[PDB]
This record gives sequence, C-alpha cells and structure tokens, in this order.
Amino acid sequence: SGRLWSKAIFAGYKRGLRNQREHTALLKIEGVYARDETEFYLGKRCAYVYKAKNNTVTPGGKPNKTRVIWGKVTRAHGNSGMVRAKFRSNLPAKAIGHRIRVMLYPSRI
Amino acid sequence: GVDIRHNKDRKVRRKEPKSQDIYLRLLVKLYRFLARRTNSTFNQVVLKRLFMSRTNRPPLSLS
Amino acid sequence: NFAELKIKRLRKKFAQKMLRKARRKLIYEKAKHYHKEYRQMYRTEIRMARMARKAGNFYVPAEPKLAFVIRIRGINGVSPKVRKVLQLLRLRQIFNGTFVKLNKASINMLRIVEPYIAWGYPNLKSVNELIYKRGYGKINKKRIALTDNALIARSLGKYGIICMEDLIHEIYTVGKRFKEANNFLWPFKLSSPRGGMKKKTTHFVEGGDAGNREDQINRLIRRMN
Amino acid sequence: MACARPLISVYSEKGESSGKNVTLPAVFKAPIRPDIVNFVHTNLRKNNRQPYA
Amino acid sequence: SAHLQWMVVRNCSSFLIKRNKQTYSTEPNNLKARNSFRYNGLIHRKTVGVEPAADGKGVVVVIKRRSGQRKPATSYVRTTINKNARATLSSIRHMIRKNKYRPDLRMAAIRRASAILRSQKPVMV
Amino acid sequence: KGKPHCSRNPVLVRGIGRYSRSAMYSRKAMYKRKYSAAKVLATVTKPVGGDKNGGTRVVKLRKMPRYYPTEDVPRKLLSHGKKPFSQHVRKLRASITPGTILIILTGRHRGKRVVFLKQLASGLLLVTGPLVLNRVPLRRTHQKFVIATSTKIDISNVKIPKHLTDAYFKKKKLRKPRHQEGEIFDTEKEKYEITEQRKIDQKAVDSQILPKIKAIPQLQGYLRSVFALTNGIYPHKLVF
Amino acid sequence: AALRPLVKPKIVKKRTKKFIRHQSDRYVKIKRNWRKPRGIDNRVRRRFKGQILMPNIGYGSNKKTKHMLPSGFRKFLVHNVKELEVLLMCNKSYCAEIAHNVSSKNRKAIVERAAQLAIRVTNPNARL
RNA sequence: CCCCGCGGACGCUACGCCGCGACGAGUAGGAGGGCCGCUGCGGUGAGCCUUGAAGCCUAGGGCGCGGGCCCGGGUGGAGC
RNA sequence: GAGUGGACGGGAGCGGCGG
RNA sequence: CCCGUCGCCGCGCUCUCCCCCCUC
Ligand SMILES: [Mg+2]
Ligand SMILES: [Mg+2]
Ligand SMILES: [Mg+2]
Ligand SMILES: [Mg+2]
Ligand SMILES: [Mg+2]
Ligand SMILES: [Mg+2]
Ligand SMILES: [Mg+2]
Ligand SMILES: [Mg+2]
Ligand SMILES: [Mg+2]
Repeated sequence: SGRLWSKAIFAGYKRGLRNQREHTALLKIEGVYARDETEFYLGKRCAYVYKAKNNTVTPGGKPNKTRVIWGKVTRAHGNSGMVRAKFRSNLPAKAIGHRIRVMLYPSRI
Repeated sequence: GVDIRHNKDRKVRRKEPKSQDIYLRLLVKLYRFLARRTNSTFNQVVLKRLFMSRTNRPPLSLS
Repeated sequence: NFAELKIKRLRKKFAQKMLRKARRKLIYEKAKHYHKEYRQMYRTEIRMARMARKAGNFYVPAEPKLAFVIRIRGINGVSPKVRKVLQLLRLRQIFNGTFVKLNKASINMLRIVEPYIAWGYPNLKSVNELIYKRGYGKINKKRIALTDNALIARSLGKYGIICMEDLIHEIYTVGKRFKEANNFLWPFKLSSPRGGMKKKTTHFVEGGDAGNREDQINRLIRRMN
Repeated sequence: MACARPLISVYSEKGESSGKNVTLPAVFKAPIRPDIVNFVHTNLRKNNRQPYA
Repeated sequence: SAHLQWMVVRNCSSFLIKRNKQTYSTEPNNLKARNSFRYNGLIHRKTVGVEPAADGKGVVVVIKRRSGQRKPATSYVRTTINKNARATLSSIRHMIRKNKYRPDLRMAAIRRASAILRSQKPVMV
Repeated sequence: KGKPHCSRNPVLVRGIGRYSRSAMYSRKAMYKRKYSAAKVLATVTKPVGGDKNGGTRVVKLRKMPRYYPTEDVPRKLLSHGKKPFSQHVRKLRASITPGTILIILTGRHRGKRVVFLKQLASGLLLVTGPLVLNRVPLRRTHQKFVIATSTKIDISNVKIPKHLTDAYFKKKKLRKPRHQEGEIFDTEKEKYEITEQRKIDQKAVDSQILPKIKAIPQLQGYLRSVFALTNGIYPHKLVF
Repeated sequence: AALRPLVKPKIVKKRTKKFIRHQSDRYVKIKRNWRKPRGIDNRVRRRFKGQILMPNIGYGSNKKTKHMLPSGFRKFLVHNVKELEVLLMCNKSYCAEIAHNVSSKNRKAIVERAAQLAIRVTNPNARL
C-alpha cells in the first residue's frame, strides 16, 4: 500500500585510495545530505533486494526469484550524509549504484 | 612496534636429561616432585644436576 | 574430635573475617583522609595567591614535582642516545605513558628525548583515571591488572601502600616511595588520541605536540585513555 | 624386590609342576635398559652385512 | 615395578596404536583402551577389566589376584554378571569401592559396563 | 517472626542509598537488636505382603542410574547475572502511552495505524486499531517495530479485561502427537479459527474505544488509512 | 538419525581456500603443493600486496576444534573389527572409518559391529 | 564413632595435563620440531587383499598453518 | 582430605546446653 | 546426592515495638 522504506544507493565499500575493506559498505540515503541528519537511520535495518534465476523460499509466501542480503546501518560516514552498513555477507560489487532499502524497522521514535 | 631485542629471550639450559636412561628418568620424576613440593633448595640443585651432561658431572675420587 | 575441629575452623574463619573488616575500615578512612588532604592542597594554592594579590605582590607556586610523559613518535630511525633515554623512561612503544618524578636529573633526560615525547603536569583527575582505567602492576615480572587491593598490598604493603588510594596518593604527591610505587606500575598503554594531533614532528609551542605543555597534558590524557 | 629372589618351579614334559625348584638367577634382577639394548642391537646387526658397491 | 615397566612400553608396545593424532592401547584389561599409566592393564599389581560375556549376555569382570604376578595362567579371576543393568553396575561398584581394589577405575569400569550392556540389547531400526 | 518492613533506605541512584552505614544503623535500631550465640526421607518403609516374605521393604526413592554414557560434559561456571526472560525488566519508550496512535511496520498489518492500550507482562504492546476501522483485532506487537505518533486519544476510564494477557494471546498449535512418519498429510486443522471469546473481547473493547475516536474530527478516517512514504518525503524530516 | 557428538561447538576456520604454490597457475610442471619461495627478488616471499599469500602459524585452527569434521566428530582409520573396539569408550567424540583397501565382505561386519557399539562410521555404505 | 541414602563427573600418553604474562619483519647463515614424504632391513599389527593389491583418473566428501594425508566413484588385475 | 603448628597429662578457672 | 543461584564487594528484611498511607 506504500513504499515504507527509504531509498538508498550502494555507493561503494569503505576504502582508502588503494585498499578496500569489503566487509562494510557506504550508502547514500536520499534526502540525507548532512552528517547531523544521519542520526535517525543509525541501527536501521537495510536490505539489498535482487532477483535471480532459481526460485527460493519466501517467508510467508510462494517461492519466487527474489533474494535479499540483510544488513544494518552502523554509523555515519563523512560530513555529507553517507552512512556505513554491515551486511551478513559482503555486498556484491555489481550492486554499486543500485538500490538499498532502509527499512525503518528498529525504530526509536 | 616495541623497541626490544629478542636474541636473549630463550634461556639456554637443560630442562630435562638428554639421556634416555629410564632409571635416571624415574629418579628425575622423583626429584622433580621433591623440588616442586618442598621448599628445600637442595632438591633444586640435585634436580638440575640430574639433567646435566656427563662432562658437567665429573667423577669424584675417594680421596 | 569432629566437633572440636569444627569449632577451630569456624573460629579461624571468624578471625579472618574480622581482620578483613579491620582492613576495609582502614582503607576506607585513609581514602577519607586523602580527600581532606587533596582539598587542603587545592585551597591553599588559591589562598596563597589571593593574599599575595591583596598585598600587591606575586605568589609563585612551587615548580611541579610530577610529570606525565607520553611517547609520541615510533621506533624507527631513533638515534642511540634518544633510544637509551626512552628505554630508561620505560617508553618502548608509541603512546606509552609513565610518571616521572621531576628534578634536575630527570628534566635533563626529558630534554634529550624532547622531539619524541609530549609531557606535562598531570592533575589529580588525570592520576585517578590513569590508575583506575589503565593501571596494571608488575607482579613477578607479569603485567597484572589492578582488579583487587590484594595485588597492591602484597607487593607494596611493606611501604605502607595497601590500596589504589595509597598508590594514587603516592603518585600525585611524590612521597618517599615514589620510585617503588611508580616502578610497580606497568607503563600505561594509552590509545591513539581521539580527535587527532596537531603535528607530531614539531614542538608544542610552535603548533605541534612535542616537548613540554604545562597543564595541557591533561587535555591530551582525556583524549588518549 | 631387587634383593628378593623367588623360587621358580620346574615343569615336566606333561606341563604340570614336577615339584622341583630352582632359585631365580640373579641375572633376572639386572637393570632393564632398552636404550642400551637398542644401541647394542643396532650396531651388532650391521656386522652380518654383505658389502655392496 | 609398574613405573619401570611403563618406561619400557610407553612408546614401544604391540598394543600401541598411534594414528590420526590419537593413541590407543589394546591390551586385554585396559578400560577406556587408552595408552596411559593409569589405564594400562599389564603393568599393575591389580587391574580391572570388563569384557562382554562369551554368550553375548552380561559382562565378565576380571580382576588380578595379588599373589602370582609372574604366573599369568592363574593371575586373573573372571566372574560373569548376567543380571539387569542397575544391579550389574552395583556389583561392579561394590567390587571396586568396597574392596578398596583400585578405586580410581570405578567410573571407568561402570561406564564400560554400561556400554557393553547397551550394545547387547537389540539395535534400533 | 516479625512482620517485614519496607527498605528504610530510599534509593537516590541505582546501587546507592540515601543514608550511610551509621545513619541506617540508627534507623534500624541495631543498637538494641544485638543477638548473641544460640530432613528429606530418601527411603520409605512399606509392607510387602506375604507369609515369610519379610515384614517390609526399605524402598529407596530415586534409584541409581541404570546406564552411564561413555563420557560427560563438565558443568558450567557461575555467572551471577543472566536472569531468565520472564524476570527481565520491561522498558517502554516515553512516546508510547495508553491511547497513543501507532504505526505498524511489519506483518500483514504493515502500515496500518492502530490504538495502543497497554504493555503486557512480556513487554509486548497490546493494540487494537479498532476492527471496524482497519481490520486489526486485539493483537500483540513489538514496540521496536512501531512508530509512536503524537496524536493520542484519552483512553483513561476504559476497562481492559483482566484475562487479556500474554498467555491469552500466545499462539496455539498442535502437530504430530501420534503421527511420526509423514506419508499421510497432516494438513488438517491448519485454518486458525477465531474464538467466540475473542469476538466478545473485541466488541467489549471497541464499544468504549470507538466513542472516543468519533469524538475528535476525522480521526476514524485517519485510522482507516495506511502510512506510506512519498518520493518527496523523508522519515528523518517527518514529525510523527 | 545419525549418532550425535558429545558437544558440537561452532568450528571457525581462519582460512578456507588452499595455499597454492607461487606460479603454479602458469605451469603444469609446478604442482599446487606449497613450496616456500626463496628467490632473491621473489615478491611473494617479500610479501608484496595483492600477491599469493604464504602459510604461517597464525592461521592455525583453534585447538578445541582442530581435526574436527563438520559433523563434530574426529575420524579414526580402522582396518578390522578389532581396531573398531578401541572406540567403544570414545563413542561421542570419535568416529570410525574403514580403510579403502578393506574388502566389501569384511567391511559389512565392521559396519554391523559399529552399529551395535553406537560408533559412527563416516563411510558406512561404501562397497555395496 | 557420618550413615533413613553405602554413594559422589573428568583427570595424570608426568615425553602428560593445566594456568598466567609478554612477545611474533627477515636475505646470507645457524638451530629445533615434523602423527611431512621415498626406498630397503630388524620387530610388531592373530594387519589388508582376487567379495579385488599397487598404480592411474576424478565438477566426489573432508582434515591439516603447511609439508601432505584419509575416505567415495571409476579403471586395473597381484601384491601392499 | 581439612593443613597459615598440633598433640597429652595432671594445675585452676571461666562462656553456653543437661537441678 | 533434582541442583555448587558460589567467593570478594555493595546493600534490604526478620529473630524489638509502635504508629501512618493505599489496598484484601
Ligand atoms: Mg627477530
Ligand atoms: Mg622516520
Ligand atoms: Mg571520529
Ligand atoms: Mg625526521
Ligand atoms: Mg584448509
Ligand atoms: Mg601447475
Ligand atoms: Mg634484493
Ligand atoms: Mg608485533
Ligand atoms: Mg620470524
């Protein structure tokens, strides 16, 4: 009946210039462009939802081609509204520039 | 990094007899217990001499 | 004989308990006494300056007798003399800290290692938080956390130091057994300074970090542990 | 044990004890030194070897 | 002596199995079948062994008599306990504890007897 | 046995009382309450019955084990904290008060706006956005998965029935009591059925929640609609 | 179904891949079996970034879960029924498995005896 | 003088087991350990094997930091 | 098993439970 | 012997008697 999640972009991995720590990812939440605004989203569950070829079991539904890698926002990155996120498996590099959903689930408001 | 040297870390000493003599090893077992479970320093000297090599245990004449 | 040894054991356990209560009451009242002593020293410095300014003169406080020294540089490419003095100060690692009793002999050693250290004059709160959070003792050559007063009393009790309060008092006010109490303390393993440094390669009076900052060492301590 | 010397019984060809006794020889109370035995056995087995080249 | 004989067979024995970072000892009177001084069933003046009964029902508790150590034909006394599991464990417990006969092997013998009796009841499909 | 008293030491901060050792000594009158110096039958005798059978038998309760495993696991150390879940303290956000409108974030009622009633003994919230408004019955929900809005209805002087507890709302199911090997399907009973008692409690609560919802204008329409994110609006900027 | 171990702790592997030999990809004459590089200019030995990693002791497994199978047991290679008996008192921590050279007739008796003794066999249906 | 209970986990290959603390770059070079590997001999495994040895092949299952090893499938046909 | 001392063997006493 | 909810540390109540306020 409605979107119920914030739109985020998988910008890349936490990195130096020549080293890459793939275990954590940097996300760009839409409409969040200052560090002081990221406090709302800390600890919120985030999901990388993608499609594949083979059907997989869906909780509370028929099997379909939707898969998900779960995660959560850990802290703020930089001054411009970036956030860091840890997913249960490191995000694939093909998702860079694609959609991550920030779920509002563990709310504190 | 720590500013230390590691060339003297390992102390070089006999911790056990190099001999495989089982009778020497049995009374090493005996005096290893005696040195540990008493406060006598005599047992500690005897135990460390049991480890020692033959050139470090010269014969003692009767005279 | 079963009952007779039962009486003896219960009476022995009671004698241990009463000794423990007596020891607890002693270290409680010693800490209360130290609280009185600390505020007397704090108020005396304020009162001495006040009476001097009232008369129109100046009150010059005693030169500080205690310093806290932090090594700020690493272990690469250190000259032989600086390396030796740092070993004598027990600063063999970067961001290691130690208390130094101040006199002519120690100060001229601090001047040798000045590009490699940031030091200053810790206040009472810095001494408390360094001993309480990062205080470890050198007990039988091992680095043992100061979790119980029995660890202090067993090695330093012959000097009258039997609790963390006695150890803190012996460090803050230098006291007769500073060398023993300080060498009992393992050198402090402080973290990297939260919030960063200004410039580790230059002196504090020229915008850097090396050398003597008088009481600004306390700001550095809050950020490091 | 070492000074103690049992009385070993001699058995007949039928397998039962014949009633005779021989005192245990003192050589059976000698020290048991498997390191000496292994050393002697190691060096003595080289003595029946054939040369090869 | 047990300690002297141990220094001979601790690493050189026909019952010694060293394989897969494990060590086992397979002499007859070794409860737990491990290569150890305590559990070796040959070097001690008094040993306890628990074996399955020949007919496949019950256990055989074998103990070493005190006198004829050098006479292996008569050195071991074997008895067969073919009662229910609880009473079988009680007999072995009383054999070791009440007699003061090698009390450090009491739970080793009880656990082995339970394993033997459990292996004798029919398997589960 | 004297009747137990209250603590006589007010708590100013967790772990620290208002009064000292000597102050509490005098408050307890310990100066005059000075005291100087000064089971379970394992076996039961039962008559056995029978001539020359012996008079009785000393039957031992809790017989010895009849089997031991080949090896056992050593027992744990003692931990001094670590209460069971039934004894945990229950916390509630200050934004959630009885009568607050909530927004469900998970489940089949995702996005529906409901009415909070009370916190239960397990910490789960009891809510009913009235069934006639958004099809949400008396239901449990987790405070971590709801948004507490700032709009509230005064639900004082309403009577929540006493039996509305966690045990009441806990899921009831039963599968494979006598069935072990699955060859005949156990797909019976699967349809959960609403109890007549649940219908009674729904009407009992809704009969006194609805007249207060109708009191404030277009609140029922607000509870009928669902919450959603529009492409221009952002949750961190929203005031709920 | 299968016999459970006494305890089944979570097994943590510091590394799962194999340590392949340097340049074993480029040649067939070089097997993947690890050889320590010793060339004067060898950048793998010098530990340059992005290169083939070298085994060292820091990769060692936890001693509580070392040599432990995914099932939680530790295998012990047996060759006949007599060697199977030694695991009678190690049921819950060690699992037997039958050697490759044991015939099909004799490994039937090993499997039957192991089921009697509640000893787990890793390859029970191996020649049938 | 324990006994309504007759009972009470594991352990200690002492070359074993357990605890605590600090430490960990490395060419030439040295030392130790190797239940790493090859071949043959003395012992030992009442070892394995024509109901299938060696060898070889294998998108098979695993173990070990590693040297390597074990097991499944196939081929093979006499030793390991 | 029970140890930062216990044992006997008589002096004269207390503290508490058995008129 | 259903089971070491145990040590150090910080506290509460009872083996004293009165009251006061909610609540059965
Ligand atoms: Mg080095
Ligand atoms: Mg430099
Ligand atoms: Mg920061
Ligand atoms: Mg420079
Ligand atoms: Mg591996
Ligand atoms: Mg290759
Ligand atoms: Mg070069
Ligand atoms: Mg290092
Ligand atoms: Mg090295």
